[PDB]
Amino acid sequence: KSAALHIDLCKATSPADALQYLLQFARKPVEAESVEGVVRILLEHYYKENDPSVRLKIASLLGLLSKTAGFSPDCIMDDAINILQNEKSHQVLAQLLDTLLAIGTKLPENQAIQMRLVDVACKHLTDTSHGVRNKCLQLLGNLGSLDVQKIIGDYFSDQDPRVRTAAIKAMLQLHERGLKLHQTIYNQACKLLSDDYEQVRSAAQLIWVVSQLYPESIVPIPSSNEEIRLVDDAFGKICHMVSDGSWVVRVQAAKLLGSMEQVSSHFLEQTLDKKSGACGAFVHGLEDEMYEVRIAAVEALCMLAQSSPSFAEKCLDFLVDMFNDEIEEVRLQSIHTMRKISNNITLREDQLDTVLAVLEDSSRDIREALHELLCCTNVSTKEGIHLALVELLKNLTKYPTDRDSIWKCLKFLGSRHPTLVLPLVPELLSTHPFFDTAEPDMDDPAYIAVLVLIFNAAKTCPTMPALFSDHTFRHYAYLRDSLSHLVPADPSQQFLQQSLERVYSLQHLDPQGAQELLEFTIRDLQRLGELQSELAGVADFSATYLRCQLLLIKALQEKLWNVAAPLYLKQSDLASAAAKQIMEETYKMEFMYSGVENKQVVIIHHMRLQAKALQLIVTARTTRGLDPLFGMCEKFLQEVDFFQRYFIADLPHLQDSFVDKLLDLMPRLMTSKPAEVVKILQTMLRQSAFLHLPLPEQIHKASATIIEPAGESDNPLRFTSGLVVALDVDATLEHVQDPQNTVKVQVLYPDGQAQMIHPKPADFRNPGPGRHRLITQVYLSHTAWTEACQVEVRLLLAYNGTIPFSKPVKVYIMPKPA
Amino acid sequence: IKAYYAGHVLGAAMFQIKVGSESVVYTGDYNMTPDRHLGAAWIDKCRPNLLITQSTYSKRCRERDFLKKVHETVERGGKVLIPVFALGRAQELCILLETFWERMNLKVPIYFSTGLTEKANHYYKLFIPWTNQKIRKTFVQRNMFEFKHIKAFDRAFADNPGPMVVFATPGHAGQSLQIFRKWAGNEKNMVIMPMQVEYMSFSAHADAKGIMQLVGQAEPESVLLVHGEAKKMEFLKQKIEQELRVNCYMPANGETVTLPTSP
Amino acid sequence: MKLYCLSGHPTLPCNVLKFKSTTIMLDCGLDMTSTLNFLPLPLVQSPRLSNLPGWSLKDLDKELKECSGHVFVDSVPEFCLPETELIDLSTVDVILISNYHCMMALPYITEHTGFTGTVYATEPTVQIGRLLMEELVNFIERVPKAQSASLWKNKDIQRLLPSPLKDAVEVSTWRRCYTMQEVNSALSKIQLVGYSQKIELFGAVQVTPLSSGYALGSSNWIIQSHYEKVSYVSGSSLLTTHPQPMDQASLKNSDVLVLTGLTQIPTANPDGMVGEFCSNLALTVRNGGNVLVPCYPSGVIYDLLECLYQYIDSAGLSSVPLYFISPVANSSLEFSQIFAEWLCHNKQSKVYLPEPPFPHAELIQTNKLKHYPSIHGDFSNDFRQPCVVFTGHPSLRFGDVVHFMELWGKSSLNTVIFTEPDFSYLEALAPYQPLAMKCIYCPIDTRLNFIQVSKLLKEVQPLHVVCPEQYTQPPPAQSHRMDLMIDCQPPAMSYRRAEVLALPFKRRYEKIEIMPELADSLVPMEIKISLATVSAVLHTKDNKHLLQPPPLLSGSIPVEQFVQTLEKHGFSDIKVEDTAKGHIVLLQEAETLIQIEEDSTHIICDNDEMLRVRLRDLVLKFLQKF
Ligand SMILES: [Zn+2]
Ligand SMILES: [Zn+2]
Repeated sequence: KSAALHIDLCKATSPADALQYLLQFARKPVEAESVEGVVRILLEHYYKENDPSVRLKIASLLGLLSKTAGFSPDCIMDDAINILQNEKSHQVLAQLLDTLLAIGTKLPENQAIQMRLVDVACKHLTDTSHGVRNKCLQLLGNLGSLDVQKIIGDYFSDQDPRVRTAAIKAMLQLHERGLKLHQTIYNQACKLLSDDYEQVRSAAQLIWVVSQLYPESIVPIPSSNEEIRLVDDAFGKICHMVSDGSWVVRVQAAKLLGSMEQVSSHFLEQTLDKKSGACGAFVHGLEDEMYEVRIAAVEALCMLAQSSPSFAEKCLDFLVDMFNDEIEEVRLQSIHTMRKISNNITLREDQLDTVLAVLEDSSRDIREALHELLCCTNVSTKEGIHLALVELLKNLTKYPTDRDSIWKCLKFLGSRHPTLVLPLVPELLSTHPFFDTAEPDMDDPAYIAVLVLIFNAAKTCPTMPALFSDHTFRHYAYLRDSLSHLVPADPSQQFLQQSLERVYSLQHLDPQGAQELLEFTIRDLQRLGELQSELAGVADFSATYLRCQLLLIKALQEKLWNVAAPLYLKQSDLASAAAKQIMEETYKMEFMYSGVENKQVVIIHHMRLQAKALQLIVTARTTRGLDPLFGMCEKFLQEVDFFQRYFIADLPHLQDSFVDKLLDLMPRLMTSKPAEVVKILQTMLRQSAFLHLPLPEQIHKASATIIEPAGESDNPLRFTSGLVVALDVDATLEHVQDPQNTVKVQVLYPDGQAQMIHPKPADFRNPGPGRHRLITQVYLSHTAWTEACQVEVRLLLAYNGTIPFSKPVKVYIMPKPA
Repeated sequence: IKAYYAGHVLGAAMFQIKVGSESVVYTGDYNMTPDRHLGAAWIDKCRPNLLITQSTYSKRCRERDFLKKVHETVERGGKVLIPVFALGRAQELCILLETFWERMNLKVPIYFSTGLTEKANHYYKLFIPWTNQKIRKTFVQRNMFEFKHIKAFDRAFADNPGPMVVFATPGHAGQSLQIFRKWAGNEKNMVIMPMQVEYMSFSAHADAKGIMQLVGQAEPESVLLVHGEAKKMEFLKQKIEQELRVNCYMPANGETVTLPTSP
Repeated sequence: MKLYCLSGHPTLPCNVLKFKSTTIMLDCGLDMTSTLNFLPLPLVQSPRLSNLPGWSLKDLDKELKECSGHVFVDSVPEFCLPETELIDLSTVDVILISNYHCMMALPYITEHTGFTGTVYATEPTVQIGRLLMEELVNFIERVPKAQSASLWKNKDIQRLLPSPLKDAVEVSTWRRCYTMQEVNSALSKIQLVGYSQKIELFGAVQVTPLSSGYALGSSNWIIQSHYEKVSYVSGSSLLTTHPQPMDQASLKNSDVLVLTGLTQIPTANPDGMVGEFCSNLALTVRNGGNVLVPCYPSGVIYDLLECLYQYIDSAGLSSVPLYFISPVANSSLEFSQIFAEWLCHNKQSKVYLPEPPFPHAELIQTNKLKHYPSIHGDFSNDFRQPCVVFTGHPSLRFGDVVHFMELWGKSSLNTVIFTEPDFSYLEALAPYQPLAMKCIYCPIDTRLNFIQVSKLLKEVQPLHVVCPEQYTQPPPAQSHRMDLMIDCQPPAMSYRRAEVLALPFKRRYEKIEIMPELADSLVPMEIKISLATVSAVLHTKDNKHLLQPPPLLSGSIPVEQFVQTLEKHGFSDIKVEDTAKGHIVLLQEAETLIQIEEDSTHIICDNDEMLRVRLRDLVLKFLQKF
């Protein structure tokens, strides 16, 4: 209704109320034809109105409309360039240049449009206002590909630093587009490096780009006659630029310096030592006061060492110093880089004792990092290995929880240093020359560690096992069976398919045989799910479906079907409970299991429809008022209509089913009285066929297991009444489609109050595929209790109601009085 | 008058003097190399007419060696004290030892004797913004100048030796000079100052490279050299002439220096 | 020249100033009043809220819930952001934080709008702002609630809704709470600058913050261009307050002044209010009740607890404990302690001695003041029934205050106090209306009241003053007290929300620099005053215009002296005649003609070298270089 917008805009007063009306119109969404109309109305009012701010807002709205995905912005581009030629105000001009950025991003294919945009951009670049110059340079950077480079390069020398930043950003954008750059830009950027301001220097990245593009290019020094490659002079530039006092610029310089790996190592060795102003660049970087600079320097050391091994050997000592760094993150990252570059270097006794020193530290993560380091580190002397083992045993005594990682360390030490270990064998096993040593205590941490080292050393070496005593072989066998990963040296599917085929073929028996076969099959499916965990998904899915079928079958054989409605009594009734259980199991089938396709959802909803029909049948049986029957039947017919419209593409594959027969009789069911329709649908439900459920290609059942309260204990969480005590919650969620939304933690106090909680999406974390960790700190409060009592907590899987999802854990709470 | 952070000691600063287009900068003691509890000197591209600076003159490796020696002594149970008068170096060593012990998680004792150290600790913990960034960030978690490695009673030279780290500030007969009488007398009763002895002193003042970096950053048209050895400032002036060809000065005590300026 | 105003709130300004070749965003100023409409977020889900009735909807009652004849939104609270869509926030380059209160909603502008410039602030403001942002994010995320009501925001439903929701403005612009990751992202872009620190922007604009005196770290900014100065006034205090005393001299000779942060309910005297609050808690403790004081961890709780400990020491009622609960309570107290330089002269004198500035550290050492991060964090074990509690957000829509006042709402013996002049407490108590709890509204507002700012203006006398239209009108509560009316001899124009203002100042001259050789080029000549003219090339870099070497001629020559000189020169063929249209003389020495006429003058000179030299010498004898 463009007329309403037009008349509302006309009635709106021009100076103030027009701005508010346009803002209100902008916030609400728009449609393609509505855009096509309101753009012309905006342009007409833009011509009519002459205020600066109003025209600025109209230009902003033009930019917003241009970003619309479904619109075809062709004529409005022409009108935009026309008003660009006519525009006077510089702020409104910059807004229209933003609209030109929007249109260029929208339609980057039309070459004629592109050259029109660039020529009008360079025309308006003559304006004195810095903002329009920035916007024009952004357009020039975005629109390119085979003079524009030379034009923007001329603007490098502009007085305004913002324009210079825009120029360098436009160059970076143009490089991102992939155009081949020139070489004259290098000296221009070199001139820019002396600029006082920080953003210009940080952007002038550009010299890194040009160095990467032509690293072998020869460049002459303006003063010195000697020739230097672009790579080396750029390296020196970054080296003496890192001395700048802008820390963001320092981090940028170090990071982009790390990306350079096409330079000779001799120059790096020359410039890294403490004895030109490029000496000790990395010395200054690693000694820098900001840990961000030091981390960036660590990354640069990593990349360069991965390029050059001699530089790595030179710079080991500085990494060792970083292992003494006061910031924990710096230590962790330096250790990781040392691990990354250990493949070629080899340490000395000084390096080894320093490395083992920091391993003593208390924080677990840095110790794990040292463990990762030692797995790959080299070593020359056997005494180095001896020192490593002794310090690792001290670490075992200090922090025994790290025993698995240390055993991995010794595994890698033995495997990578077999020859250097076996001279130390008789001391490590403490074998006496002639005595028979007492059998060492098996299952001890340190002795297992020593044995893991020895055995992994002995995998390649053939002379090692000869020094073993008999109990050493016995312990070898023990460790090998227990720690095989450390110590070195479908009938079911087709069975499930044929069982399901048996059920599908034999469903036509009498009710007794059907019930017996259903019971045997659900028992077999449950046993298969327990026996093999791979098929547990499909097994439990099929078990639930066949249990739904069994519940439906049993309900239809109840006594009440051959007793009149007045004589009915609901105390002995089973059909209502059957319908309820089928409803819950259908919800479980739909939502709990992941990977279910539409072809399973149709049958699940069909079973749900059958359950609803059974509920209608029993409610009609128990009640006597015609009007509730009419209302319930109308609602049920509404559900049938909703189902059949939802799945229009699947009805041919549900032949002889309940919904198919209902559709065949739909007009009669709709017109008939409640008694006739309930009777005919009752006798129809009895004769309904059993649909063949198609097995998914891959399906897993979702499950959670609470572990923070564990199985609980008698110890109650004492705290004052009224106030709140926070309880940690930890669970392992598997195969949950959308855990951050669907999974809800629920706590049940020992009364009707069942409080419910929505964990925030942030706390959910993913350690590995197919699972989800959940860390929650649930808050519980209540009034005073006479003595300690148990409170239940459970996971619920919400959907669009909720269902139980895990074993209900319970914990003891003792809220003390004031 | 405008002040700029120096970082030589807590509260140290360098002043930028400007009147009209004129500009004079005097720094005194500073250091580009950051301390374990202080930040490095920073200044914009002030480009002043004149600059006044000091000419007096492996830090992490030295720290590692000092920590390893102290750790070896305390593990062996030996008692060693650190007689140092400088407050900044003493506080840096205290912070380094405290964080080292906390990282190692051991519970060996370490104390400091003189009440002037306690007053300095109070002033340091009050004036957080004039310290390193780690101190500022860790302030959110909890105060870092406070630790179980606190104050010293020592039973007035009667609490016996042990795996102890103590600080004394004599001077030259001030402070509890009886600490030497109670301790020493044997190889095990080691006393190390800047059974063995090593130079653990940390150079608070930066070397000539720091001065070169500062003058390269600011880039004044003239420089003035004070507060250092004659040989050091002569060599530094010659190096400045060789590298930059920028005017400099070597004024003696009482020497009158006059500089032309463009108003 | 152009000033854009985005926020309609009086004490939470959000303004953008277009100043020469730069543009400055003044403050962020999150409008917290929007959250009052929503239902509160209890730490533990209360039965009352669950059994609270819905509200009728023709188009489905779960969207809204009603209490005490006031409909409340039963969803997560949302915040009214400034009208940021008026101006492209990507364009602006600088943000000038004035105080930790005004920097709220900074993550929205920094992240969502794509702003890529720089931000400036003082260190205590940055730290306290970090504390406030993290604590409010913690309050929102402790008990997450779904965005379960959106259709109510339609204008049709708003018209159908009663006045407490219809009064709301720009409901569509309301936003859900940011996250701590966004807070970390926003605070990365900030730059720390102390009081009276000149900062130059692109060599064109000088900006400096000055001590506002309202709260520690809080600052009032100025903007200068040598020949043009724009001064921005925020929350300031001339009272005997803990921070460094308010500076008044630096704001003088200001062309355009912007006034913000005046006191809400200006009639209240803060000293009497503090005394009355002390009396209220004293009588509550005497009766055996409990006092709840919702307040920020800002300076208000600091001077409140100062006066409070002094009062109870005077009255000897120190037996009861002090409980200050907040996730950043300990951090706030320690940050207040360490920032001693930013405080007043008394505190600086105190910290000259080894003693810390504030004395509550002594209470902490003697355990007479106690604080905990939350309720569950061992505070439950150490809680005692007769006590006074400071906690939660003053909006009462979240924080531990919700659970505390839900716990104490039923008992009339307990008391609840209000001290933050930022919300209408009647609206705050509306979701909790059916209670016997005794509520007293005694706000403490340390900012400048109308008479104080009027005195400031009369002492400074700025050319122009800009402020919200709220100040220009009397408050709706009175609507008759003409004394509380900002008085200015200039018109002192105002604005509303999303109102663009054009500055009246139109100064048309900036600075430039000259080197001495050009200065020496002049040779001034006495006239009565000196005259000079030069000619140099213009060089500009980083908006710094410079003049270095690579003019009109006014040769007023009197007629009689020229005639005497010409006669003395000895040239032949001299004729003098007096006729109409001025004097005309024909000279045949070199076919020269000299014409004198009113409002015109013509000069004829041949190309002969000797005649040119003689004419140049004659002109130079009576040449004025201008
Ligand atoms: Zn000094
Ligand atoms: Zn010094």
